[PDB]
Amino acid sequence: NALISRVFVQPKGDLADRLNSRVTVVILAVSSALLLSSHFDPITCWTPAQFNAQWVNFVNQYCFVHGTYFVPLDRTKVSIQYYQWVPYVFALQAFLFYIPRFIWKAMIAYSGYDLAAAVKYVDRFWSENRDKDDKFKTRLAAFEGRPSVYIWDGIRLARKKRSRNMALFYTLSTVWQAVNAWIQFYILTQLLDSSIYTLWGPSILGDLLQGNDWQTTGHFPRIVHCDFNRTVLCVLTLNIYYEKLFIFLWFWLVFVAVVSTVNCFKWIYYLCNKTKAQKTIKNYLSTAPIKSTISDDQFFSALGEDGLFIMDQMALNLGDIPASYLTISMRNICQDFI
Amino acid sequence: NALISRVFVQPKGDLADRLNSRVTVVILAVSSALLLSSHFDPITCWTPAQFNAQWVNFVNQYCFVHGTYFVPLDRTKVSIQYYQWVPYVFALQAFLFYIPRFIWKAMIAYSGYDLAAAVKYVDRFWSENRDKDDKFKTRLAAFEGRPSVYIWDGIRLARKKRSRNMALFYTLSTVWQAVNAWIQFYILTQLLDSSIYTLWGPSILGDLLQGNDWQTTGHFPRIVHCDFNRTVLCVLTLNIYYEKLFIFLWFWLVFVAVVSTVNCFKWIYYLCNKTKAQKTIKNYLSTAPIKSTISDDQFFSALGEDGLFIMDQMALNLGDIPASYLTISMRNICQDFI
Amino acid sequence: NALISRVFVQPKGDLADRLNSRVTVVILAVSSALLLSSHFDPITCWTPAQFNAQWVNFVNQYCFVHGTYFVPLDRTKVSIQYYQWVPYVFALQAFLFYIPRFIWKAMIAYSGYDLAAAVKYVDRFWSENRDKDDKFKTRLAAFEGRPSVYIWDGIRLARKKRSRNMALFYTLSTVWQAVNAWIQFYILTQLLDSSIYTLWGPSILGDLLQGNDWQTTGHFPRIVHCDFNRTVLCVLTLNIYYEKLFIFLWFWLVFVAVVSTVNCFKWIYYLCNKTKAQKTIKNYLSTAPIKSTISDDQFFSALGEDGLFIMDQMALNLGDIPASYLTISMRNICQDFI
Amino acid sequence: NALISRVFVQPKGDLADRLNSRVTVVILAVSSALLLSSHFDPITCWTPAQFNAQWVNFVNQYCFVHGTYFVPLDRTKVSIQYYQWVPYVFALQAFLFYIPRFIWKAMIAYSGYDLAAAVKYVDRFWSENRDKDDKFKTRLAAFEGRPSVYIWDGIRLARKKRSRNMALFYTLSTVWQAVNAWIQFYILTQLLDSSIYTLWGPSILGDLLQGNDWQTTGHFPRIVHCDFNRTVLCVLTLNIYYEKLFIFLWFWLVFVAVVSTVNCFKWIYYLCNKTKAQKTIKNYLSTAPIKSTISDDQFFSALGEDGLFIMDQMALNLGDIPASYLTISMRNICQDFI
Amino acid sequence: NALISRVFVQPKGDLADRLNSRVTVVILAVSSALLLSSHFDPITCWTPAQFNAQWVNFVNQYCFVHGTYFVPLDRTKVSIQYYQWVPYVFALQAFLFYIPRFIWKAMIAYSGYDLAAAVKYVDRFWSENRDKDDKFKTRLAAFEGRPSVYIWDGIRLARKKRSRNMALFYTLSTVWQAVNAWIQFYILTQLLDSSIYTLWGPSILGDLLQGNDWQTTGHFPRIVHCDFNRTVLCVLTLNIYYEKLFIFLWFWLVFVAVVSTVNCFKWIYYLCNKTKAQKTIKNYLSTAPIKSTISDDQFFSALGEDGLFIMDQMALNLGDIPASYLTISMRNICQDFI
Amino acid sequence: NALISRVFVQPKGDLADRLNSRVTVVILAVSSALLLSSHFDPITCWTPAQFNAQWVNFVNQYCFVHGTYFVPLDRTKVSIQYYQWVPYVFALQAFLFYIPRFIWKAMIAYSGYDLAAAVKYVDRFWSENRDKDDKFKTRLAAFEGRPSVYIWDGIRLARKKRSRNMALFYTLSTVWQAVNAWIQFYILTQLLDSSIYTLWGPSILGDLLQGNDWQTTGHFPRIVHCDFNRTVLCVLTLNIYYEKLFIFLWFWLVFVAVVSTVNCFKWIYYLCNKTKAQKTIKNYLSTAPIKSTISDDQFFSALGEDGLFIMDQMALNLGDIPASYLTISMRNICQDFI
Repeated sequence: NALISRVFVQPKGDLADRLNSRVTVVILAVSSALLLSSHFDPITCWTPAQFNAQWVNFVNQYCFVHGTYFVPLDRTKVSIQYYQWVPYVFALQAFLFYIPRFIWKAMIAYSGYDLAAAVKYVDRFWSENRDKDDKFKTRLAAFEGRPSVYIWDGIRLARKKRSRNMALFYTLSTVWQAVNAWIQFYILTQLLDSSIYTLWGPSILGDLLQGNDWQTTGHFPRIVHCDFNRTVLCVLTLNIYYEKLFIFLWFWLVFVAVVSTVNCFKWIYYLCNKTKAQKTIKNYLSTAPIKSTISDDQFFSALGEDGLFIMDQMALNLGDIPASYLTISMRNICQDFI
Repeated sequence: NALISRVFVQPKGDLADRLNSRVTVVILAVSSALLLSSHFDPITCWTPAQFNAQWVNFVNQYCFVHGTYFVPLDRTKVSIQYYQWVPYVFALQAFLFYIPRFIWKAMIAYSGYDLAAAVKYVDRFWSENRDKDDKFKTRLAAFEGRPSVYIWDGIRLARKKRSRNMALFYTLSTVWQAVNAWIQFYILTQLLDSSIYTLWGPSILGDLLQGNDWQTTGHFPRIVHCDFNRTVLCVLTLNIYYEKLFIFLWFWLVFVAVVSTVNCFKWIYYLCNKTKAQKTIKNYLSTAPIKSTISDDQFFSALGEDGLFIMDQMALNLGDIPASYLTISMRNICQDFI
Repeated sequence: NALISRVFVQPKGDLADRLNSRVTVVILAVSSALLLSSHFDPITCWTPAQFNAQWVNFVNQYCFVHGTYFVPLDRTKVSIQYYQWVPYVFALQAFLFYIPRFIWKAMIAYSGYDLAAAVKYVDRFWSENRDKDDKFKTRLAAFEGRPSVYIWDGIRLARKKRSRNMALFYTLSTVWQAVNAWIQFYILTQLLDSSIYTLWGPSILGDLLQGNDWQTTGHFPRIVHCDFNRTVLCVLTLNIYYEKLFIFLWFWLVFVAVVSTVNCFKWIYYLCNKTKAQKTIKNYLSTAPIKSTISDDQFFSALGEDGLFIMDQMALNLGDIPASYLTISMRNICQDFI
Repeated sequence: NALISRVFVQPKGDLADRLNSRVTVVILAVSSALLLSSHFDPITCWTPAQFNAQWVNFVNQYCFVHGTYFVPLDRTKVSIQYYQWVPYVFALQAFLFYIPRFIWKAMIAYSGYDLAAAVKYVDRFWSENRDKDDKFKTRLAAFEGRPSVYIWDGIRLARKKRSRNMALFYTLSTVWQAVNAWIQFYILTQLLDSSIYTLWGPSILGDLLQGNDWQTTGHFPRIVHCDFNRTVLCVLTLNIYYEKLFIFLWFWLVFVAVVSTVNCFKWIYYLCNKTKAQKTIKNYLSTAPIKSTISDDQFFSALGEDGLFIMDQMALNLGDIPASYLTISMRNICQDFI
Repeated sequence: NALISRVFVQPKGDLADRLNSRVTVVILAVSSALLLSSHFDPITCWTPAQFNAQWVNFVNQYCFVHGTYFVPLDRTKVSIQYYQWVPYVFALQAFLFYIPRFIWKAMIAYSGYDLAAAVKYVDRFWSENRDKDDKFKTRLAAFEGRPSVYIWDGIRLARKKRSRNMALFYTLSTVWQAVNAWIQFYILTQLLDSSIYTLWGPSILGDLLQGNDWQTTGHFPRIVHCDFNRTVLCVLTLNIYYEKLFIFLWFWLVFVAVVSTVNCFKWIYYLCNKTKAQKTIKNYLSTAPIKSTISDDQFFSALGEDGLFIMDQMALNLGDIPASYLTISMRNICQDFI
Repeated sequence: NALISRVFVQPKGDLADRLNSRVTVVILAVSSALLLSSHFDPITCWTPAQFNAQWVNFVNQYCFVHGTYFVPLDRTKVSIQYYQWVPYVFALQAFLFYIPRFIWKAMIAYSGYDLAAAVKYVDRFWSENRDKDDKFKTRLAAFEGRPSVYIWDGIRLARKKRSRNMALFYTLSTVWQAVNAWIQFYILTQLLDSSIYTLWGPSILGDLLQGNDWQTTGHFPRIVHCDFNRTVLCVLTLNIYYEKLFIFLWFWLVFVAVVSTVNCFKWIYYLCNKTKAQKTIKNYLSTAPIKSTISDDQFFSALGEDGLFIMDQMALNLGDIPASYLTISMRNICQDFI
């Protein structure tokens, strides 16, 4: 519960359902650690001649490492062996699922504007004096003094260092996310042999919901024979788990794809439109009863390079009410800039 | 006790008996984790020829994975095999029971008004200065200053973002809840074979309360034979649990349905009536001895879009006394809005 | 989790992806501790004559310590023995990966200016009064009083003790880092025999993705024979792990090289250019609206010996916003020095 | 992790790489505790007649305690027995490595001036009011009042008790350190027999990097015979560790010697020169812009007996910046002494 | 680690290397608890007739409790039996080593002046206001007010109760310490038989460093025969420890003697001289620049009965600087006494 | 370590070496719990016919519960059986050793003056404001106000309730203590048979220090025969402990007697003399330089009934300095009483 906490609870990225990669890592790591641990008896074999308890402890290993085969109980083309495949390809899947978070962190470090620190700053500020009755009716000026100047200084200091298209870097991160999810699903498809039957939810379920476990479908057995060179049959207790999770995992994996690529398009149409991207800010700026000097045009031209993305991240992490105040205050203070 | 706490105690949704899904998840997960753990000897078989202690450790597995059959002790149509069925279909039931909470959270995030944060805010406010003697006779103005403005700013900021029918989203969540419960019950009905006898509380109990365990009812055995191809009988110690909980679980499961669909209708009649939906608010507004300027008509027209649902959620979570104050104060401050 | 915390979380060096050595140490130590612990049955052998359970517990050891051999199942040149090699050469790799951090710490102690203490000082200062509203509009003078004088006194006190080329010592540390990484990769290449086949990612993968496990590629077996002098075959359960991580580790190891040598060049071009090295400082000094007396020429001539490197370390560890203030203040106070 | 903490983390001696003795103690104690614990099967023997499981549990002990021998597989002069030697001589090495710290502590107690208390005092003082903004511009007078008078009173009180050559006692401690390291290395050289081959890194490695494990080099075997009086062979699983650490330890041990004797010379040239020993103090005294009354000659004649060594210890433990202040203040206050 | 802490860390007697008794207790208790615990197989015997696993579990006990004998492998005079001797005589040694601390505590309680309380009082006082800047320039008067009056009241109150020769009681305690150490060493000498060979470091080492383990020296065997009445040989795995610590312990034990008897003489010459006993006090009283009224003669005549010993204990426990202040203040206040 | 703490550390009775009963309870309880736990194999027997591993597990019990006998190896009068005796008579000894503390507590509760509460009160008072510099020069009046009035009110309130001879009750408790110790020693003497040899330190040691273990002294054997009715010998591994502690315990037990009866006489001579009982008080009252009005005669006549014993208890628990103040203050305030 400590490593899962290290990967899930302790780091704070509250992205829009992009904690699905962070939870997929946990799911696949749990699977890969619970499979090869052998439920601490994967396979047990029987040769009806004699058993000095030292034949069995060896022939088990032999039929495990050396491939087995299967025949319908009534031709040996079905040579089932995917035990050197799965319990490690799953860990590899977990690692390739975690990669894009590292890519995005490194990319934001290259962009030159530490976003996580700014989010945490506005967060502990909004949680520090949300309860001060005295500093609540001066709420606008309150947000004007302390944090707004900080965010603005960060903007000034980043604008001169490779930070005018941070949204471009982010949308590249998310398109990488989507392509990664599709590649993981495709690899899962060809996991068994890519020449013997390939698995996927609907077909295997529909077959399984007609009473076709293995005695009539052949594929996916649980009683397999292994030869011996100088035939012995045995029960393969592990297959009773694999399919009973492949049918699950497959479905779930598809879900991730469907929830990532869509999240890609929302983050590309944005980069294409640039006239409805400013809709949330233009909405926030219609709540202050001051309307003093600045028009939203010059405000955006002084802000619209990167400030839009940072304001979106603020509105996504902190909520909305503690973001409208921030943006209206940043409009108030943006006097001596443009 | 840590994961059950993660799922039950730590997140705070105090909905009206909709913690029944949150407790059903725990019940079914405990069942599915205690079954396949094998009470850490599911089945033990006996072939009265010889026992080198290496026949038994294998024939157990063989008769477990390969289906068995049963005959009344006096024809082989009863081929009992539901061990690849239950201990995983239960975990799947648990997951589909947990889904609707995720649906509702995502839906409220799409609606554009973080309700949980608002509830927690009014909660820690009402628990902060419930004990301040000085700020208790100024109770009305107290609720007027700090939290009422917050809730109202949230309303203003959400009204311009896809939030005018939050009650519609919520009633869709609850109708999904009801349909989900009925589907889980139906799946439980067809769990054994859907062609061999199907189970349900009253019949199996009435049969069990006449002395019809298996020696005369046939179905649900505990001493079954398994063949062997190149017959051996054995005791099936697991069946002594399954029915002894199916009779229970079934009943309990029905309960959930009966307590969810009714909770659906209460949350649909509401959406249909819109003249008794305002009854709690109209009742609260008959306790302040001020009756200053606003009539309940204009107050509702400025509020009745979403404010009704949020006030109901407040009255449901925080109690009632710390909600009448909130609503009377929100009426007091609603001067410069409509 | 305590020793990994001692090596990773507790000491605070936040260098630019030079925590890759600090994480490689953990990876290789985990590998070397999980291999020789024998997954607490590396090899199990079978001599089809008799087994009093005291032949096996000895012949295992004999075939383990004494080298085995392998033949394709259809000449004995393949004498596989790398069990006295790997699980200790990995620990040695971990130690040689950790060395450069020790080299750099000793080198900075010889240079005569404790950098870690200065970083921690500016850190706890910037985290002490980042929240003081009163001492935030006096931010420039705030950084002028307390920490700037400290950093400047350190500069004065080090300038007279073998500290004018601290950047030279650091770039020597990083070139040692790069050469070390390349040497570790090269040693990994020749790990098996350097006369029998040598391993490397692309070839072994491409062979493994055509169905060439060992039955047709010969090398990397899992069923090997061992002789006996006064032949017995056996299964080598350990090989099913080694390759399944060598293919991984190899790749990862290459990554380190590619991410270290590049980090070397960035830290050499710097030492060669000395006109774009001053780019970050010249950028920071274009944000204060004072422009009082000092030109960047004399400022650098009073600072450019070591101050550049220390300012870079500050900007790298603390972020950027709490570094522009530091450097602009150090320019403000640098009146009575040159 | 508690005893290692007692010996390493809890006592605070931060000497210049003389924590190498403190870490060598840990290394050798870990080795000596992990060897004789038998990796909780050092040796297992085989007599191909019969095995009632009570011959083996005894003949193991017999061939372990009674010496074995070895012959190249093709004369009995190689009688390998170093199991009564190593796992205890290592603990003895650890103890003799720890001795010099005890010698130095007792010697400083005999000198009559508790140095550790003075260091801890200036440390908690410099860490108490390093953050007081008010008591930072009065920094010189601050160090003048509280701690400087303490150090000076200690000097006065020790000068009349066998403390005028504390540096002599310290350099004797360090020359003992060096001689001890060389003696430990020499003992390690003659550890096997001093008549049979003696081990040392380069030769044994160069032989091991040509494929000369034992089948052709004879020495260092792993399959040895033991006789029996009223021959049985056996595998010696322990040798697969010994060399695989002797090659390591040897190297590391040499390192200590090379890093101690050099540290001796730096601490003897000092005692010989007495004109560059005062270089750090003469450097510190060129940073205060006061230059009031005292010349460095009379200051040293009032201080140069022991104060030099104590100032060096301060500069070594606390850093440098909190030592220049101390020494300049001690010069300021040294008015009414000489 | 709790009982060792109870005996070592928790009680605070910081005597001059008289913590050697306190650490010897721990050493010998660890030895006596690790020996008779049998390394949780002391002796294992072999009778080459038959082994039903119930002969061995009994003949072991028989040859253990009943004495064995030894013959050089080529007369039975060497009847080795010291297993009923050592692992309990060691615990007895530990107890007799701890006794003198109890003697000294009881003796100081009979003397009528609780010294430990006075030491702890001056300790927590000197550690309370060592950091008060305000109460540091008034240091002399500070020590004059609070603690000096306490120590003086204790002196007054003890002088009338059997306390004028507390130093005599203490030197009796230390001479008992020395005699006890010599008696423990002598008992260790005669531990084996006092008629068969007696052990002592130099001879047994010099013999062991010539290759004389037992095959040629006879004494100290590890393969011994035991008879049986109505001969069976066996390996004595315990002897491989005993000598390998006797050689150590012996040496260490001698050390204690050499460090205790010398500590006796320093504490007797004192009691004999009474003119250099006052040297530390006469030295302390040459550091105050007041020299007001009292000469050291009358001061001693008012103090020199017991105050000398208490001042020595203070200077030994608390250090020296917080003792010179105490004694100079006690001279200042000693006006209205003599 | 929790029950030993409950009996030793947590309750605070610091009587003059009457913590010897409190530590004897622990010693004897540890012995009685470590004996009958069988060092978790007390006796193991051998019948040289056959051993199906089910004869031994029963004949052990038979020869254990049924008495054995012993013959010198060369008449059966020595029928050794004290295993139903010791490991429970020791626990009974522990209980009878603890009784007198209960007797004394009940007796002080019957006397009508809670002494423990008064001691704890003066203790936390003297430890509360021992460090208040301000309330230290007013020390006499300080003790006059708060605690002295409390002790005096307790005296007043007890004098009218069966409390004029509390010293008589206490000396009865201590004479019971002494008689109890002598009875425990006597019972230990007759522990074996009272007709067969009785044990006591000097004789058994002197015999054991001449080489008379059992082969020539007969008594105290370790190899005993047991008959069988429808002879088998066996080793009695438990005797190797019993004597090896009886020789110890005996000695220690004598010590308690010698240290208790003497403590009885000191507490009887007191009750007989009543003119040197007042010596400590008359000594304390010669330290205040006031000598105002009261003579020690009338003071004692107003106090000497019970106050003497309570003052002694104070001086014994709290030390002496915080008792002279108490008694001089109680003399000061004793104006309006007699």
